[PDB]
Amino acid sequence: KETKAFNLKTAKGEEKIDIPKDPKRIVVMAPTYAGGLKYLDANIVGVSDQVDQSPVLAKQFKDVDKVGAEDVEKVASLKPDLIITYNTDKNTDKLKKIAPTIAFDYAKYNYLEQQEAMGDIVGKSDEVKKWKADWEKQTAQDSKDIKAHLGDDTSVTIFEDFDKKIYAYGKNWGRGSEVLYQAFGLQMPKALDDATKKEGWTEVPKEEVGKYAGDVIITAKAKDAAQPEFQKTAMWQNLEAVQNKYAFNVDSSVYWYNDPYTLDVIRKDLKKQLLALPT
Ligand SMILES: [Cl-]
Ligand SMILES: [Cl-]
Ligand SMILES: [Cl-]
Ligand SMILES: [Cl-]
Ligand SMILES: [Cl-]
Ligand SMILES: [Cl-]
Ligand SMILES: [Cl-]
Ligand SMILES: [Cl-]
Repeated sequence: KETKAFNLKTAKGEEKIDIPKDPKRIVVMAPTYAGGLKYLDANIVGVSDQVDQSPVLAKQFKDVDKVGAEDVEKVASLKPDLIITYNTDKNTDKLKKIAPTIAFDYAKYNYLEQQEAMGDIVGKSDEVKKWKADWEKQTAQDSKDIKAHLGDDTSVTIFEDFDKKIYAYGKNWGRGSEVLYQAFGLQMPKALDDATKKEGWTEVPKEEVGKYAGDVIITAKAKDAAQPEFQKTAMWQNLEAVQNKYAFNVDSSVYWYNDPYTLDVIRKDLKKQLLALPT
């Protein structure tokens, strides 16, 4: 079948990967890219079973075969003509034997560039252009509405409570970061910027939560989890955001991703909760 070169951004620059001109049987092992390809009605025949842990993505993949993270034999059984994964995938060499494989270095694409790459893969760059323009126009208005309510210089911090540890995020690591820092243009506290610049995110020792706190503090957590321990302390209660009642929780399983489906949901939810402040 006809091929085309997909130009993958990597540490080494650009890596040309020959893929089908029109991919007919895509297996998406990296859930980051699943929503975006689905949004573009890509020919997906297998998807990481991780999508089922997001309420947003689960409803979009009900009739697609689910694949275990290391189940190479499942991937092979689906007879893919294209495989999408992360460069962290231990099995990349095995996957390349099955089909053309794009193992994304996630951090090389911001969330809009990422969806543009999905458009390039499936030959729907026009659709992405329209989606992008609509997204920028909507979130530009959202930004004005939110900054008018809270203040133009409003900063925000995203914590995630996960497996009894605390994480904080840079501007493009999901958990609402793309919407908050890029689309809405809210500020990131300097200390948090510095702590997340190199890797895009960081674990936060529990004693250091206050060092990274901004005007607004958003905690991503599981709906079925009890209150995080770090929200109980005197340190927490004395944060200006917490005193101003500018602190709220969001559903981490909804907020993990940065695909167009997740983006629509989190844009709406974040705008609602920000405009409802103070709590
Ligand atoms: Cl062909
Ligand atoms: Cl090439
Ligand atoms: Cl070739
Ligand atoms: Cl073709
Ligand atoms: Cl730290
Ligand atoms: Cl700790
Ligand atoms: Cl400790
Ligand atoms: Cl320290």
